[PDB]
Parts: sequence; structure tokens; C-alpha cells
Amino acid sequence: EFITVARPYAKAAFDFAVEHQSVERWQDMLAFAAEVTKNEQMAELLSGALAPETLAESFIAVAGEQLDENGQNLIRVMAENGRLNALPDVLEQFIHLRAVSEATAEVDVISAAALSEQQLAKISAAMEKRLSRKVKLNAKIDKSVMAGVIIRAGDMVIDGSVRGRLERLADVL
Amino acid sequence: MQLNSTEISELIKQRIAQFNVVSEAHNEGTIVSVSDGVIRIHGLADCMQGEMISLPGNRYAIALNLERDSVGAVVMGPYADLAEGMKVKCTGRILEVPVGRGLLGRVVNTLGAPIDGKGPLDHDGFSAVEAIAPGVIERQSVDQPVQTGYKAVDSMIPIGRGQRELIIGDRQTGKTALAIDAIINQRDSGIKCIYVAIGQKASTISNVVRKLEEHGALANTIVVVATASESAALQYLAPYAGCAMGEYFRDRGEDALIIYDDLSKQAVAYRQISLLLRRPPGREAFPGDVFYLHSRLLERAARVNAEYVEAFTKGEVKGKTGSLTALPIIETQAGDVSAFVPTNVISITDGQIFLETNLFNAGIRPAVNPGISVSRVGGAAQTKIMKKLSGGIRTALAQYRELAAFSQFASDLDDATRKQLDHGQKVTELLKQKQYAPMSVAQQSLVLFAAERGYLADVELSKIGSFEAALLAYVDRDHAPLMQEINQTGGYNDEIEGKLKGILDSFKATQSW
Amino acid sequence: QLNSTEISELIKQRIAQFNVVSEAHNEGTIVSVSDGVIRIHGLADCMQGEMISLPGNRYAIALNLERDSVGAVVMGPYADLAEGM
Amino acid sequence: AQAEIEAERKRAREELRKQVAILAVAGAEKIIERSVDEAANSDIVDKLVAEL
Amino acid sequence: AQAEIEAERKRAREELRKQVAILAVAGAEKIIERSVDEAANSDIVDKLVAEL
Amino acid sequence: MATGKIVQVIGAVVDVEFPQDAVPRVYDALEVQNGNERLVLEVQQQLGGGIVRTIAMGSSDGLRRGLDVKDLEHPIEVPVGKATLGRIMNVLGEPVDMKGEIGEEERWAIHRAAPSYEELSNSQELLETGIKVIDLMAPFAKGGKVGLFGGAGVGKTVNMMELIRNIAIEHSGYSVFAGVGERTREGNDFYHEMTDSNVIDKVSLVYGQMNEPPGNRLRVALTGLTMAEKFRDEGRDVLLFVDNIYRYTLAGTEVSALLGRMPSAVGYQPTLAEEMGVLQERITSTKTGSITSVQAVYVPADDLTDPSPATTFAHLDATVVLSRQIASLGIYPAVDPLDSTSRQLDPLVVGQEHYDTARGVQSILQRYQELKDIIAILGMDELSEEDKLVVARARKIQRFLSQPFFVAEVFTGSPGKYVSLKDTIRGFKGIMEGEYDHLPEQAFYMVGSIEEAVEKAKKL
Amino acid sequence: TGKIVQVIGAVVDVEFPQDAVPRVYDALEVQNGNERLVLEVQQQLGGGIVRTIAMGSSDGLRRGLDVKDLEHPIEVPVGKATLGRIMNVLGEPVDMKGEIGEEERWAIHRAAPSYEELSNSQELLETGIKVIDLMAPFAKGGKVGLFGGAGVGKTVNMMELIRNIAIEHSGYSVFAGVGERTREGNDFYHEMTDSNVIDKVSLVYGQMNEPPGNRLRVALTGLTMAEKFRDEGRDVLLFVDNIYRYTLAGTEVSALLGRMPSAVGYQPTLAEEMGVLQERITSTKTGSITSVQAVYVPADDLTDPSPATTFAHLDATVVLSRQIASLGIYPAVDPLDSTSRQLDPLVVGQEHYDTARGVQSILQRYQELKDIIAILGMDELSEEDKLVVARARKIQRFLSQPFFVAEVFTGSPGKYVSLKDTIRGFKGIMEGEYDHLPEQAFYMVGSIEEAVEKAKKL
Ligand SMILES: Nc1ncnc2c1ncn2[C@@H]1O[C@H](COP(=O)(O)OP(=O)(O)OP(=O)(O)O)[C@@H](O)[C@H]1O
Ligand SMILES: Nc1ncnc2c1ncn2[C@@H]1O[C@H](COP(=O)(O)OP(=O)(O)O)[C@@H](O)[C@H]1O
Ligand SMILES: Nc1ncnc2c1ncn2[C@@H]1O[C@H](COP(=O)(O)OP(=O)(O)O)[C@@H](O)[C@H]1O
Ligand SMILES: [Mg+2]
Ligand SMILES: [Mg+2]
Repeated sequence: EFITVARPYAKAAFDFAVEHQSVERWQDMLAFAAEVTKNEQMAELLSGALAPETLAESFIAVAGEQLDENGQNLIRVMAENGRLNALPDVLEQFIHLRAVSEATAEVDVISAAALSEQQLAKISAAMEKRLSRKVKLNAKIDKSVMAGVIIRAGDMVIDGSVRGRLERLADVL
Repeated sequence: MQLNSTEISELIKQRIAQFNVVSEAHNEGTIVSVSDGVIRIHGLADCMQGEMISLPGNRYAIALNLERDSVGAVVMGPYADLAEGMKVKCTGRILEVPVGRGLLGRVVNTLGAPIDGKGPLDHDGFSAVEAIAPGVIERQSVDQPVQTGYKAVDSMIPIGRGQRELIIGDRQTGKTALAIDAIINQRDSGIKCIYVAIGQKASTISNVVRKLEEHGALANTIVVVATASESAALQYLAPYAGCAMGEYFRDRGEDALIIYDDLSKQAVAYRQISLLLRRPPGREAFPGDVFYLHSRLLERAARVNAEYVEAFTKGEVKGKTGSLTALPIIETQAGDVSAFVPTNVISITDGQIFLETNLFNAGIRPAVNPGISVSRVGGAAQTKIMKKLSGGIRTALAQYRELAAFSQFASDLDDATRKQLDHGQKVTELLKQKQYAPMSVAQQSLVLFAAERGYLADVELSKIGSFEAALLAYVDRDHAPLMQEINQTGGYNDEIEGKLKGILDSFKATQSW
Repeated sequence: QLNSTEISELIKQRIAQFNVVSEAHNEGTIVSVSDGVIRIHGLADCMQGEMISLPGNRYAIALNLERDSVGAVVMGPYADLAEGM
Repeated sequence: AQAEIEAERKRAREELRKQVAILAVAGAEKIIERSVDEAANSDIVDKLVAEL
Repeated sequence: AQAEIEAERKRAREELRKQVAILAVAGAEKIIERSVDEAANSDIVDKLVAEL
Repeated sequence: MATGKIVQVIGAVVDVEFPQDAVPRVYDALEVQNGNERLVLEVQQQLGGGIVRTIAMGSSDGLRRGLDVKDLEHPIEVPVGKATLGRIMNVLGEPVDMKGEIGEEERWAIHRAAPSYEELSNSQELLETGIKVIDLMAPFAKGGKVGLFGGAGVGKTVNMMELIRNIAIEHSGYSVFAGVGERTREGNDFYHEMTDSNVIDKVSLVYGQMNEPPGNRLRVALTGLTMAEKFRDEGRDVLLFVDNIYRYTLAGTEVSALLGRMPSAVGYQPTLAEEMGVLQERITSTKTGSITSVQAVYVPADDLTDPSPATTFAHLDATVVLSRQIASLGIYPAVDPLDSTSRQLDPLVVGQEHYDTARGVQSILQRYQELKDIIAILGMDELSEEDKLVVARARKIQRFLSQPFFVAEVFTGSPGKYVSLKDTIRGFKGIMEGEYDHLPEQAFYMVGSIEEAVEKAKKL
Repeated sequence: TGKIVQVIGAVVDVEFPQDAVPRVYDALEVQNGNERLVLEVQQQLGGGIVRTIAMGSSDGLRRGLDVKDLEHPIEVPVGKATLGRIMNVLGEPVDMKGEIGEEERWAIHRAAPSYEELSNSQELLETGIKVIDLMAPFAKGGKVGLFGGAGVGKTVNMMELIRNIAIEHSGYSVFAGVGERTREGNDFYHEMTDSNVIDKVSLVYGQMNEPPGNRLRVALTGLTMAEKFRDEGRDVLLFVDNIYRYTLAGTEVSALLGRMPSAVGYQPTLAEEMGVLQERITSTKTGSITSVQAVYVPADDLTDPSPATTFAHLDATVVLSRQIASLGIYPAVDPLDSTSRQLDPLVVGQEHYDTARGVQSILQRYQELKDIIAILGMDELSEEDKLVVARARKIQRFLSQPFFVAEVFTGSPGKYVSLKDTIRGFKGIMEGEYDHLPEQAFYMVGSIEEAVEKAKKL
């Protein structure tokens, strides 16, 4: 996995995109560069050993949607270290760093069935106290949690389900 | 009678009553890998080292590494059914184990979960499995005696309350026999016992449990079991779960006794867990810290002065002093006492009882080899009478057992060696003792009397064994009040010397044997 | 995976200018310190066996010339030397 | 032979308690799945948010 | 005594069947408080009774 | 349907990649079409990222990358029960003799937990073998492990055949023979020697020989064991033979080095003791039935300290040694009474009469052992007339340990004898105290019980 | 300012702002739950990270904790105020008494004295032990080492030397307990307080219960005290309880600091970790330190790297052996391996030197004979070789002595045998003057005049 090697590159890209007030452009550029990495024939090229500057020059050529100096420079550096495969994760960590920078969050709400459209408003109102961040509740359904709700925000979950209560009771006995 | 439906129903109804319907917020992660017993978890941004991570099913994994992006943990149980992508929960708990005197008589898994059929535990809360032993100022010097059932160790190798005494020998030499004879003998002397079996065969554990229940000791012991089948992460963490329960009595000013059966197998399970984490091995392929593993465990066995008890117990227990004796058992290949693990433990404990296969196969049982075995506290631990009657006996036999070497063909100093060599031989023939036959301080004292004061060199070497069986009934019939006094107090005076001379003269003269 | 002296505040400079400015080939900066070995970043014109001069009056011997690192051993007490020197 | 029977009384008592205790929760599952199908859900989801 | 326990076991086992219906309700209505669950319960609870 | 694809192949180790949400659990069995025939892979590790690492139960030649893999949802399962008597099988339970299908009604997974703590029997009994040397000097605990240490030419396989006969006929059990990692030739001319002795109908054979990939030689010991466990659950007593436990340890080391784990004590895997224990811990006496094991042990480099023996011996309850010398002396079975041991020889578990009788005959033989070397150099004349009687009795004790097996008829025409324990204790109590000093030594040889030794003596 | 980012075993890792990164050996602090934990930094990894060893229990540390940068190394109380008190590795008082009223605190990492400042002394030191000051005499202001495997007696010997040297001497003393039993530290502490010599001894304890971070550095903070007493112009006794645990605590940590393993697993920096310690413990022109060090040898193997690298750092090396303690011959010193820099005719006098070399010569000639004795039995020896065997077996016993601290184990009272008298007794045995006594006359006696009496009793 590339999560541990994507961290420096994501932090550098974000530290740069902040100073030039180009976060919104960098994110789209990184998303495109990550999508090319997923292509059938390109991924074949990225494995077989090839001199980094030649691999980067072949990679740049496939991206006219990259800003003239800094995006291509990032690609060159990563190609030198041989980490172009890490891009799909440099994107993840770029978005996460942005969410931290803009004090924003995004939380799952898992329910037996959809909510009252004011229950969403009350959930968000509550959450923006637990979290300083502005929240977007993207909602889901799962009838195995036959009643109540699960709220998941990152690696924190608040389990208000009936299924949860039953599993918690059945082990107290 | 005691299958009353109503009591079961109320037992459950209580649980329904005190059930917190309120939810709770917890921290979560996903399993990313599984192999040979080790887990790799993403997330858990709030897991703390040594923590218990809770898996699907009802089982736990212990966090060993908090790397930059992943938590490394060992599964404490069967791990085959865990699959990548399963969720896990971070409990707030460093590794914990139930403790209390309500465990006494129960047979317990290394996590406290009972393994006999007799249902849930009654326990006085929980205690942390990994703790640091009392410091240098909180100790007190070991003073009081712990009686085993045996002549050979109670005379030559005395054990005090708060001492750590290694039992080391070859395999099938009577190590476990001597240990569970120590446990049986505290059946009535007020110190609670714990027997933690690591890597044993399951049948053998059920057999020792059967003997413990058969001699009436079981109601006074806790039995911790992690058998040869169970995952290495259970075996290597077993004895810490035993010390966590022993330390419950040490801190309340009471006394305990704990037996780690084959710390060798704990070292082997830890070597496994270590090598599966790619750690560089060292000598004999053991990890670098295989010493510290035993060091931080045996060091918990200690005796603590009364101020530590009063401070720990918030002033509820006054003036008393607690202790936790420990008898680790080590197995050595081919009688080699110089290997990396046997030496590591000889360097941690306060002595060793070395059981020799050559004596054991010759019929001398218990096969205590004097000369290698020692007690690093020595006489401070003995009752007043025993420290007198013992003399320097252990070096007496350690000499007789090389006079017996050179006297295999020819020798000088003839007639003095004659009597040295006869005393040694009838003494060794006297120190051998049957299994499950513990003899009290009063029963053992008059026999050592009969040993050192002559009353010997006339009776036949074959008759030594029945001289004893007759004498211990003669004094059980007639002079019973004197046995009753010597049992109650160590009691050494020259009134008791006179009474013992009189009893032994009258026996020697009047009775047949 | 493993990282090899690719770190945020170095990478940002390349982002701004990948075609390295011709920084003095006569000098570099310490990136690491440990057990008497230091990793130096830069020093394109370092030669194996050369003497590298540190703050104070101290020297190191360039032993490992690698791609994007010079591994040198300090002569005398090393505890003083700190990354960024 | 007496302790050997005492242990068996304890073990049989526990054996029975186990069955009753699992059937309890199976019954609670079905009973709960019969009776919360209504607006009762709106109460549950509003209950935790006041404590959320 | 082992033969006697096989009688005491059945004696208690039969009678608990009438208590499982109590305990199932107690649990379910602990876990969701807004239910009579006596209006439409026969299909559930009678086979709860049956299993013990 | 097939939902995985092979991603690596390196020798016996095949890596397959599954969907993120459908990864096989460990020890699950996969299967692929290795060209014209199917191949079964047993999972070992879940590397991250949907990938899983597996070991092929067969040759891996011909495996391309990108082949389809079908995830079976269960561990390797084998046929069990009466239907498997007299058949031969490989690891995976396919019939490997030419007799066609096995009509088994039931199939079990070969990986399972050992008997829990309170399932074990609250007793400690003896398996009556019916063999004088074994039942006297090295009794078998019912549900215990036994190590058989002799070499070759001394009669290991005829001993095993006699044990099979006795446990099937005199008791009412069955037997299983697991041929871990040994010469194919021996397996063939063992299967044939058993059919011409009509024991084949009471034993179930499973074979993984030296020519098999490591994945076969490793698990084969668990297939036989999980057939024996089925016979146990039917309430029977079983006898389980493992043809070499050392080669089980060695197949474990080979697989370990294939998966890439660090070596431990003398090159052995890190999990040596656990791989051994999870096998040896299923062979026990449950309340329902027993499995008793007889395991041929090979000790490397004549070293009883090497980690492999040092681990095995921790589990054995008895130990019978066969000797070339006792064989050359024409006594059969060629068990060695001095080196054979059993940790059931204790007055508590076997009683005092049996104990002291065994101890007496042992001391008799081990004095004779040196009187023979006196005689070798000084000649018989030099001995005291006590030692001449010691020799005359030692020779008769030594003879009386011979026995005619039901299986040995083919060799010697004499009808085989089953010697109940009481008869052995009496015979040796007798000889050892001068009773029957009045009849010649050849009246004890190959006889049976002593109440037949006298009647043979009657007509020399 | 700074976050934890990994917590592997005892080595914690911390991330700092690029400009705030701490120096090496600086001390950090973390608020571990309801504890305060001190970390000492070992390496400056790249990019602001710094790697540290925890001077405490590492359990309970989460990632992302805030850590505070102290701007100075570990510093300990020093001087006269630290006298008769027990102290932690961190210099905290570990007895129940109050604060240490120290005037001054010193960093525990220091440079060794210069070659120009060292000083040498041939002034011999007398200890009552017979074998030690015959075979291995040692000089005031010089290192001694007691090498031996587990159970062979290298702690009883050190308490004997403490009794014989430290109470009969005026200057202060320091006892540093590195990684050995807490029971013995308590017994020692109470033995001092029960003879009022406690107010001349300064104690430091990193006993075996403690985590690696403590046992690793505890020896340096005992040095740092002996060093003060030295530089004040005094002369000091320094007893180190087991200097082997100082390297074992390093081996335990090295693998985690990412350092490839060396010969038997040891850290690659073994000889330097050992040298930089053993080099600050030396006398000098301004003062002097006399030190006895117990040096465990693992698996009884004298070739192991950890003992082997230590022999070079000592003046008098006393090597104990198990195959002598098993004969009951305490102290089980091996006279064919004990040695001293001071055993030279000009330093010790010709008669003492010739006596020592005679004892060695004939104990060695006895060693050569043992194989033929073990095979062919003693009767095949020449008639003037049986004499050598019988004199060697006498010398072996006469090297035995009853200590004042071994009464607890043997009852028999201790003895103090002056040098003048031992070098007479051994001449007596070698020249055949006492060639008419039974061996057991020499076992556990003091002077030769106590052997001849014991022979009257047989
Ligand atoms: N005092 C004694 N007299 C006679 N026999 C004894 C005595 N003590 C023990 N034994 C015998 O020794 C045998 C082995 O004892 P035990 O199992 O305690 O040794 P062990 O070292 O625990 O063996 P293992 O190491 O295999 O567990 C037992 O069968 C027991 O009968
Ligand atoms: N009890 C016995 N009765 C008759 N013959 C025997 C007996 N034991 C061994 N033999 C003879 O000794 C030979 C041993 O050969 P074999 O059985 O092949 O050795 P192993 O079985 O150890 O491989 C047999 O062929 C057999 O003829
Ligand atoms: N001079 C002596 N007299 C009698 N016994 C001794 C003597 N020296 C050592 N022993 C025995 O050997 C043991 C050695 O103890 P100790 O030196 O503390 O072990 P270590 O050498 O491992 O520190 C003591 O417990 C004692 O039993
Ligand atoms: Mg045992
Ligand atoms: Mg010591």
C-alpha cells in the first residue's frame, strides 16, 4: 500500500497549493493524474523498468490538463523516486488535508429507513458541536439495523441502533 | 434442590434491570491483514499500546505496535475466522484480568474467562496484566517459612514467604510432583495458591486438577490454563495473568503462592510471537529481550512492608505485611544447566532446586541434587527448630556425594570415611519420600533428630524406611501434645531436646519396627 | 514501502522548480544524525574519501556516495551536529 | 464422592442458565422486530440526538 | 446422584418455560420502551416457551 | 462461480487476488483448472489488498497468471466413516486405489479445535495390547501417544499389523494408518502384506509419500486424524498410526521456508511446537471414545536434544525400542526390555504387583547384561553359583518374552496367541522366583501363556 | 510543540516543527495519562522527526500526544547532598524521605578526562580474601572486575570487598545497581542503615523490574556522582552491581532504532557504548576512583562478545567458574584465569610474585594430568606426579575461605587473612612442609595455622 509514501507528496502539494491560492485547481489536476494511472495500457508502462525521466516524459505527454510547471514538476519528482502508482492516494490525502484546512467534515448516517428531513437538520446541528467542522450528512439505508441510527464520522461511530443494543445485551448475559 | 427455576430467573432479571440502554461513542478500525496469528489494523487513531482491541465474536487482540499508519496486534484465541475488512473497536482498557478471592476453586482461561463448566465468576473488579513491581523501599526482607511437604527441601533448601525459588531439572524428573506437593501442603497454612499451566497437555491439567480436588486443596487454589493447542499469544501472556491475581492478595496484606509451570514454554511462545514480527533473533534464536520477559514477571513476586499495604489499601488494612511466593519450573535438555534460558532464570530467582535424572532413575525421589541447588536467603526463612537440626547437612551430603565418587575403588582415612559414608547413605535413604505424603514440621523435626543424634548405624539400611513408619505412629499415639506444641511454634529449647531424646530412646528400646 | 529522504519541505522546492537551480556543488545540508553517521543532502561534487568540513573545526569522511545522499562518518564527538547545519 | 456431586450440581445449573439466557434474547429480537415497525422509529432516532 | 440430577433438571426445565415469556418481554421492552407487546405476541412467545 | 484470479506463482506458493469484500478466510480451499485437471489451493495468509497467499496441493507447473480461481466456502473436507475401511486415499480424500468411488455418507473438515477441557475423560485406563513385552514393560494408556523407535528389518510393520489385528478382533475398534512422507515402495508392500493377512478390512489407509509436494506431505497427517475422530465420535476405540512424525515436522519446515518466515532454533520453523501440538492434542480420550496413537519417530543425527525430538518427546506417554540384537537372537517381537519405557509404570496407575514385577525382570536382565561380559572373557566357570542361577533365570525370562502372533503364522505355522495381562504378570512372578526352575528354557520360547509353557515342557 | 507519531516497544518517535527540532540526548516530556513521562532523544531522523527512548513504562501512549521540549539533557543531583539516599535514574529521590537539597545538577553525558590528566598508582590495596590478593592483587585507584556466570558468587564477593574496603576507608562511596534484584538492593540499604555507614554511601538503582530506558542510563548517573566526588579532590569507591545489564538494555533497544544486528545479535555499536562508559570511570591527578564491577557472562561462555570486549577495560580480572562452586570451594575463583596488571616483581615484591607463579605452575601441571587420570586412573602416574596431584588438591582447598557475609549460608564464622600470612601458607604447602595432612584439613580455614589445628580433629 502507498498510504505511508503518499504522505510527504500530499503535504508538499498542499503546502504549495495553499501559498498560490490554487487548491481548487490542484485538486482537479491531481484527480486527473490519478485517473490516468488507472488506465489499461498506462499501468503496464508504469511497472516495466524504464528510465525515470523517460517514464515521466511519456506520462506528461498524456496530460495536457496539468499546469505548465508545478504539476509536471510533481510528476517528475515522483517518477524519479518511482512512486507514480501512489497518486490515487496522494489524492486521498490531499482531500483530507483540505478538509482539515477548511474545518470541514463529512459523516455517514446509516438507518433502517430514510429520515424526516428535519431529523437530518437536527443531526447536523448536533454534530457541528461534537465537531467544530461544517458537516455534510450523506445518508444511507440498511435494514439489518432494523431500528435506530448509526452515525459514523471518520473512525468515530455513535451506535444508536436496536441491533447494537441487542448485541450489547446478549453478551452481558 | 439447587436448580430452582426462580433463582435463575431472578439472576437474569437483575441483568435486565441494570442495563444501560444509552448508547456510547467508540473508536473503530478495519482489519487489513492476517497471518499466523498477527493482525494489522488501519484506523484506531486513539488506540494506546498494550490496549485490548475487541474483535467480532467475543475475543480480544492486544496492540503491540503503533506504527505511523497501522496498529499491530496479536489475537488472543482462534484467529482463523478473522477476515480482511472486518471492523474492530478500541476499548479504553489496557490489558486487564478479573481478580478477587471469588476465583478460588475456579479453573480459568488466561483472560479470566472460566473454562470449567461452573458458570460466571465472582470477582472484585479488574487488575492490569502488565505492571511494575514494588520499588526497593517498599520491600521487606523475607522472614517467614513456607513449608513444602518434604524432608529434602524443608531441611536443605528452605523457602520463605516472598522468595522466588526455581525448580529446574530434566523432563520426567518430578518437577510438577514437587510443585503440586507444595500447593497441597498449604491446604491449611493460610496462604492462597495459584497454579498456572503453560503449554501443558490438556489431559495432564485435568489430572492435576483431579488430584487437587481429591486431596481437598482445590477450594484454595486458582488454576490458570493455556494448553499446548492454544495460540501462542495466550501462552506467553498466561503467567502475567497469574501474577495479576497473586498481587491481589499481596497488596491486601495476605499471602499467596504461585507456580509457573514451564516458563520454558513461555519463552518458546514468546520466541514464536517475536519471530513472526521479523525481530532479529539472538543467542539460540531467542529474542534480545527474552531476559526482560522473565525479569518483569518473577520480580512481581515480592514481600512488601506494612506501610506499602496501608498506602495501597487506603488505610483499611493496618500493621500487616503481604507477600507472593513464586516457584517457576524450568526444563533443561540433557541436564545441561548452562543453556541461554536456564541461566537467564537462574540469574533472576533467589535459588534453585535442581532435580537430577541420575538420582531419579536410581530411586532417590525427590531427586534433589545438593551442590547445585541452593537457597539465596538460607536460614532466615526456617523455623527456629529446623535451623538448628539442619546443621550444615547440605554440604555434608554434597561431600558424601564425592567421597562416594573417589571411594569407588580404593581410599585412605579408612574408618572415618566408613562412618561419614554410612551416615551419608542412611541419610539419603531417609530423605527419599513418597508422593502426596506431606509431613509436618513436628513430624520432620524428630526424624532429623533421629538422624543427627546417632540412633543410626545400628538399624539396617533396608529398615530405615520402616523405622520412620513406626516412629511417626509411636509419637502420634503417646506424645501427641509435644507434636502439637512443635507444630504451633518453631519452639527450640533444651526442654524439647530432652523430651525428644526421651521419646526416641523409649522408641529405640521398647518398640519393634 | 519506505521513504528515502523525500520529505515535504524538500519536495516543495522541486514543485516550484524541478530543474534544480545550480546550487553550489561545493556544499550541502545535514538531513540526519545518528550514532556518529550523518546523511548530507547536496554536495554534488563530493568525492569518495574526501573530507567534509562541519561547523566548529570538525571533519567527516565521505564514504557512501549515493543517488541523493552522501553518507559520511564524523571524526570526534558528533552529538552536537543538528539537521539543517 | 461428595464434592464430585457438588461440582455437578453447579455445572448443571449453569448449563440450564445458558439456554434460558440465549432464548431470552432470541425472543427479544422477534418481539422487537414485530413492534417498532411503526412511528416508534421516530422516537428512537430523536432520543439519542438530545444526548448525541 | 447423577441419576437424581437428571430428574431435578427436567423438573426445573419444564417450569422455566413459563418464565422465558416474562424475560423476553422484559428484555425487549427494556430495549424499546414504547411497546405493550401483549396485543399481538402469541406467534412469537409460544414458540419461545416451546424451545426450553 | 469463479471470482478470483492468480497474481503470482513461485514454486508451490500461489497468490490469488479476490474482490475486496469476498476474501477467503484462512485454511479455506480454492480450486483452479490447471489445464486439463483441477488443482486445490489451501490458503495460508491474507496479505493486504484483497490478495491471499496459498499453497498448492499438487504440482503448480502450467499455472498461468490470470487464471480463474473458484473460492470454495469451506476447508478441505474428506470422506469419513465405515465406508473408508480397506480403501486408500490421498490428502484430499480422493480414492487413490483403483477400486472406484467411496460411498461415504458424510464429509468433515480436517481443521478443528481440540477437545475442550471438560470433554476429557475423568479416568486413566490401560489399553490391553495382548503382547507380553508391551503390556509388561511399556503399557499403553488408552488415549495416549506411543513412540516406536526401532530401525529396519527388526519387524516394525509386523508389529503394527499385529496391533491392528488385536485391536480390531479382541476389542471392537478400528484403526487408521497415515503414511506421512515415506517410501512409496513400503506403502505398496505394506498394503499387500495386509490384504494377505485379512486385516485390511479393519484399517483405513491414507498416504502422502516422499514424492508429493510439500502441501500434501504436510496435511496428510490431519486427514487420517480426522477420520480417526469420526470413528471416535461413534463411541469406538481407535488406533491411529503415523508412519513418521519427523517427516511431518520437516514438511512444516519446508512450507514455512516457502512462506518466508524467519528461522528459529536449528533451522526449524518458528511455530514448531505449535504445529506439533495442534496435532498431538486431538489424540485423546474423550468421554465418548478414545484415539490411541502409535507413532514411528526418527531422531536426527542420533541427537535426543534436537528441537524436533525435543518437541515430540514432550507428548509421548510410552516408548518402545526395537533392537537388531534381540532380533538376531531369534526372539520376536524384537522389543528391547531395558530401553523401552512407559510413564504409566507407576504403582498408582498400574498397581504394585505389576510395577514390581516389571522392575524385577528389568533388574534381572540388566545384571545378566554384565554377567554375559564376564562369561565372554573369563568363561562360565568363574561365576559364583548364585550368578549361574541368575543366568539360568535371565535366559528363561528372556525367552518368555517371545510370542506367536496371529499375523506371524505365515512365517512359523504356530497359531497366534493373545495373552491377557494377568497371564503375563503370573508368568513372570513365576519364573522370577524359581518356580518353574524345574523345566528347560526352550519350554518358554515362543509358547504363549505359562499355563502353556508347562504343557510344552511336558513333551520335549 | 510536537506530536508522537509511532510508539514501537520502548522507542517512541516525535515530530517537531522544522526549526524547533531538539538536539541529540536532549530530554522531552509527555503527560502519559496521570503520569509524566520523560523521553531521551537518540537520533535525528529526517524532516523534523526525532526518535527517542522512554525513561518509563511505554504502555498507555497514544499517537498524537503533545510532547514538551526541555532544552537540556537529563540532569541529576550531585554533591554532598546526595549522600545516604536512594535515587532514580532521573535523579528523583526513591526513598520515602523528602527532596534532595542539592546545590547543583550535572548532565549525565560527559566527556572522558584527557590523556594528560590521568594518574597512576602502584599503591597496593589489601583485601582479606586469600585468592584475590595472591593471584590478582589490585591497586588503589584501579578497576577490578568479577566475571562469572549465574549463581557462581560474584555478588557475595562484592559485598565482601565492600565490607573489607569500604568501612575501613574514609572517603565517600557510590553503589549503582544496574539491572539486578530489588530484594538485594533493599537488603543492602538496610544493612547500611543498621550500621550507620549509610551517610557515606550514595545509592542509585535501576533494578530489573524497570523498563529498558531506565536500566540503559542508570549506570551513567552513578558515574556522574562518582565524578563529582572525584573532581572535588576526594578519592571514591564505586561499586557497579552488574555492568552486563547496561549492554543488554542496549541490545534490547537497538533493533528498534533500525540498526543491523552484529555477531550474536548484539548492537553494532557495542564496543563504543561500552568504551564511552568505562572511560569516564578512571582515577586522575585531581582525585581517584577505585571500582569493583560485577560482569555477568551469558551461558557461561567467556568468548561471547559482551565479556570479551570487557576484559580490555579492567586492571584486575577475577574469573569465577561453576565447575569449582560445584565442589563447594567458595569463593569459586579460577586461579588459572584470574590476573592482575599489578602482579609484577617490581610492584609486589619478588617473594609474592614467585609464590603466585608457583601456584599457577602446579595447578596447570595438574590440569594437564586430568585426562590420563580420568581414563587410566590415578595409579598410572609417576611417583613424583602423584605428589603434584596431591599438592594441587591441597592448594585448591587452601584457596577456599569463609566470608563474613556467608555466615547466613554456612554458619561458620568469617575470617580475614592478611597478605603476609597467605604468602607464607602457600610457600608452606608448595615446599612440602605440610605434606603430611589430609586434604580436608585445608577446606574453609584462614591461616595455615588453622589448617594444622583442624587436622588434629581429622
Ligand atoms: N517422590 C516420588 N517418588 C516416586 N515417584 C515419584 C515421586 N515424585 C514423582 N514421581 C514420579 O515421577 C513421574 C514424573 O513426575 P512429574 O510429571 O511430576 O515430573 P515432570 O518433570 O513434571 O514431568 P514432565 O516434565 O514431563 O511434566 C510421575 O509419574 C511420578 O509418579
Ligand atoms: N514376530 C515375527 N514372527 C516371524 N517373523 C518375523 C517376526 N518379526 C520379524 N520377522 C521377520 O523379520 C523380517 C523383518 O522384515 P520387515 O518386516 O520388512 O522389517 P520392517 O517391517 O521393520 O520394515 C520379516 O520379513 C519377518 O520375516
Ligand atoms: N563465600 C560463600 N560461601 C558460601 N556460599 C556461597 C559463597 N559465595 C556464594 N555462595 C553461594 O552461591 C550463591 C551466589 O550468590 P550471588 O553471588 O548473589 O549470585 P550471583 O553470583 O549470580 O550474583 C549464594 O547464594 C550462596 O548460596
Ligand atoms: Mg511437568
Ligand atoms: Mg548478583
